[PDB]
Amino acid sequence: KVFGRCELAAAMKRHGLDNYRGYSLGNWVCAAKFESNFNTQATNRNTDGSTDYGILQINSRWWCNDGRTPGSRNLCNIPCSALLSSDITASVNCAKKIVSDGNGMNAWVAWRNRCKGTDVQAWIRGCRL
Ligand SMILES: [Cl-]
Ligand SMILES: [Cl-]
Ligand SMILES: [Cl-]
Ligand SMILES: [Cl-]
Ligand SMILES: [Cl-]
Ligand SMILES: [Cl-]
Ligand SMILES: [Cl-]
Ligand code: NA
Repeated sequence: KVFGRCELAAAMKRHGLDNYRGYSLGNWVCAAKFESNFNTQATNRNTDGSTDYGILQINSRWWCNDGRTPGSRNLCNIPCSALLSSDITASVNCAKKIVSDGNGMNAWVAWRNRCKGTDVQAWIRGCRL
């Protein structure tokens, strides 16, 4: 599924991400824009053989099981395929564990490089939330 901007903001609020760990909804929408372009089915292979999955590009090195990332963990206790669903529940639940892990949203390098410090409220501007 490819979300629209306000459609995703709404879905993220419905699943409890707005102001989770103090990160406003525009932070989460901005991270999703630059990680996946709002596409739930996005996959990207990393140099090290891990893969990033879904709207928030969650990495198989730590968070999900894809059966092909040697020496990796599955701390969200989910198959990485669950992170590709039209329903963002699995991605949100897992993202809550990642953002609680100690470095906040810096875990998302695209959020650090493209969203952190910017006017992230623009991402929810005009949305009926
Ligand atoms: Cl957009
Ligand atoms: Cl915001
Ligand atoms: Cl594996
Ligand atoms: Cl594990
Ligand atoms: Cl699995
Ligand atoms: Cl959803
Ligand atoms: Cl923080
Ligand atoms: Na893994």
